[PDB]
Amino acid sequence: VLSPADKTNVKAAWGKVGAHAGEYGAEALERMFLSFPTTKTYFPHFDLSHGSAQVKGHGKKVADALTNAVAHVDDMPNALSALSDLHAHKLRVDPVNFKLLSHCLLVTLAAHLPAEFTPAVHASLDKFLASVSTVLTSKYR
Amino acid sequence: VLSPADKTNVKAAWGKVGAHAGEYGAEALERMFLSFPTTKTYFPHFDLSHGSAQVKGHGKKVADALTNAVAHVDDMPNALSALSDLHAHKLRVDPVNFKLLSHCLLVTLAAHLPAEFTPAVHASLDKFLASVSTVLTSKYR
Amino acid sequence: VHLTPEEKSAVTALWGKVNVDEVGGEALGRLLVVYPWTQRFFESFGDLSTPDAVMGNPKVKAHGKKVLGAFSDGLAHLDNLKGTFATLSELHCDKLHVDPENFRLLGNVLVCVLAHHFGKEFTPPVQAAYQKVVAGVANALAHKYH
Amino acid sequence: VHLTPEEKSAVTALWGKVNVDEVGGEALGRLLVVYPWTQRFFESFGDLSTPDAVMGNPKVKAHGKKVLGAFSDGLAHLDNLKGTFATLSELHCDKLHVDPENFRLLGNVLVCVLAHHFGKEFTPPVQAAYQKVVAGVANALAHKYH
Ligand code: HEM
Ligand code: HEM
Ligand code: HEM
Ligand code: HEM
Ligand SMILES: [Xe]
Ligand SMILES: [Xe]
Ligand SMILES: [Xe]
Ligand SMILES: [Xe]
Ligand SMILES: [Xe]
Ligand SMILES: [Xe]
Ligand SMILES: [Xe]
Ligand SMILES: [Xe]
Ligand SMILES: [Xe]
Ligand SMILES: [Xe]
Repeated sequence: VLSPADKTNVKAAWGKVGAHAGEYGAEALERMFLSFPTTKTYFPHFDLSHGSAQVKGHGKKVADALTNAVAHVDDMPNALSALSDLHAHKLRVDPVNFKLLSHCLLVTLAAHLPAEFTPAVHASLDKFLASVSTVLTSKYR
Repeated sequence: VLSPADKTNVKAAWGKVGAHAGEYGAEALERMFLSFPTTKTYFPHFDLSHGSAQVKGHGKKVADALTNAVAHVDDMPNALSALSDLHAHKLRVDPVNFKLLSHCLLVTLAAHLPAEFTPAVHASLDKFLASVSTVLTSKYR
Repeated sequence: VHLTPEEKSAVTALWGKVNVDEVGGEALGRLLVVYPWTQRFFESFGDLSTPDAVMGNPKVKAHGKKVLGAFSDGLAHLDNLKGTFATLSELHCDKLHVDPENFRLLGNVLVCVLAHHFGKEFTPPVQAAYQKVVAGVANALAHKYH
Repeated sequence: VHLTPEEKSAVTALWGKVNVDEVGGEALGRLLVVYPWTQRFFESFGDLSTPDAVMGNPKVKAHGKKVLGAFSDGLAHLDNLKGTFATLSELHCDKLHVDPENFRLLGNVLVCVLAHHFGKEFTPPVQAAYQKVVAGVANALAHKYH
């Protein structure tokens, strides 16, 4: 579960992201593609080159979904309902990849939040991304 | 997560197991120790040889916990609460290991249920064990 | 390498009894039932709407036979799994875009099928041998991914 | 999984800026905070009651120094990680009973620390390089388990 303190920590750190959410989503995706090349199997239809509009666009969508989740942290299943349907019924991304994307989001956050990425905040962020991943895979079977 | 059909399938299969639950529990632990030698790191105080009374005693406990789960399938977090505490707080088994034991429980059931272990029942049992695993790791952080 | 003498002998002895066509169809069908998101690779295979439909699907059965046939061939080359599957590895990466995690899921299911089909003869030691195999084959098939 | 020559150079260049004692102590403290079940090995270390208590604990710090010191020395042997870590692998399995998953968790935490410490210098390709290294070390340390 996300504790009330987790929720405080996430809201604080994500507020800080603010207007960079899109740039940070794209950087996380690139970190994923480069560090974990098997994740590219889900994007064979994409221009994955550095700075591509497709990566930047997908980065923003991912960022905005995360913002939505932070905003409705107390009821992420309802808030992410359409997105959970989409991953479960259409995209069908193997659940293992969520941990890889989550790790890459966390690394992006650490690289951009020197002031805010304390051990406690690190833990909360990790839990939060795990929770989001659970919600997004909840309807797979 | 678990559908009416999943619950029905789980109860039917575990019903057929019956009084052999303990035996199958011990067999599943044995399968785990041999197949995934890293899981033995949790049992340095055990004689893990085939037929070990320690493995049989632990197999019965694991089996009985699963029986309790099955009997409280709509209220599993509370049924398993003391076990969640124990794994989260004291034993501190890395979460990755629950999928290994779940697989070996699945294999044991398969080796013993020629009629019951249909594709559908296999799918429900896998879900059921994943749910138990989730509950048992739910208090880890 | 990774398998012991007792393990290689256990693998070969059990595989003597395996109808590779049947077991292949059963394993592939079960993959698609137990982890239904794996159906994403089989859009053109027809009716996959229920477990009975998946298992009875001739395209599933046909492809299952092909998959396990290649697996079976690899068992003759246990010390060279990477070399043996390199060509199929590149295919799965470059043309089929198959997440290698699927190979691990297929291993799980194959082990469950063998347990279900052979019962008691699928002993904890025989299973441990098969687990080394399926890990080996999945690693070999994933090896040329980039 | 191999490192390219440019990847090796990038890893060496970054590591030359690392304060190993400091990064060690912080990586280990973060492991124990973010994945608190890893505390199971450290009941003799005293106060781990809070995130600040774990980070400030001199026994945690000392152990981080020890672990990252060995890691650091291992970076001179990227071509022979299994050989270089074999005896440590035996010890962690036979005497310490450390589940090798703990190595992968520590690798994750290490990557987060390097990213926090170095900011934008810890670029996507530099991370990719480090992700090969931490994978390699974890594999090397798990290699003699039985
Ligand atoms: C934190 C976890 C994730 C979040 C919040 C997320 C969110 C999203 C969103 C908002 C979209 C666009 C949906 C729309 O257009 O309405 C999407 C699509 C997609 N995602 Fe996920 N996702 C996550 C994990 C993953 C992972 C791990 C992968 C594969 C490694 C993946 C692969 C895809 C693909 C292939 C699409 C379709 C892209 C396109 O064709 O435009 N996702 N995701
Ligand atoms: C299906 C999942 C599991 C269930 C239902 C389960 C259940 C149990 C139960 C009922 C006990 C006995 C508690 C008591 O009454 O004293 C126990 C203890 C224990 N379990 Fe778990 N467990 C599971 C997963 C695991 C895994 C994956 C591991 C490690 C590979 C593990 C390691 C242990 C250990 C080391 C003990 C203490 C054994 C002793 O010292 O007697 N468990 N578990
Ligand atoms: C034991 C592991 C595997 C082996 C040895 C293997 C081998 C093969 C072979 C030999 C073919 C071509 C068959 C032909 O001659 O027509 C093939 C095709 C294919 N495989 Fe794999 N395979 C394995 C696992 C998997 C898994 C787990 C999946 C997806 C869940 C997958 C997805 C596919 C797809 C989509 C094709 C193309 C099928 C089509 O024609 O539409 N494979 N594989
Ligand atoms: C980069 C990966 C790691 C390296 C290079 C490493 C290396 C070392 C070394 C050099 C020692 C001292 C051995 C001796 O006394 O000769 C040691 C001991 C030890 N390590 Fe590891 N280690 C790693 C990861 C871990 C992790 C992740 C854990 C647990 C979460 C762990 C738990 C222990 C414990 C409990 C000891 C005994 C220390 C004592 O008795 O004070 N290690 N390790
Ligand atoms: Xe983000
Ligand atoms: Xe993308
Ligand atoms: Xe976030
Ligand atoms: Xe069960
Ligand atoms: Xe079982
Ligand atoms: Xe046991
Ligand atoms: Xe198959
Ligand atoms: Xe496999
Ligand atoms: Xe690099
Ligand atoms: Xe590591």
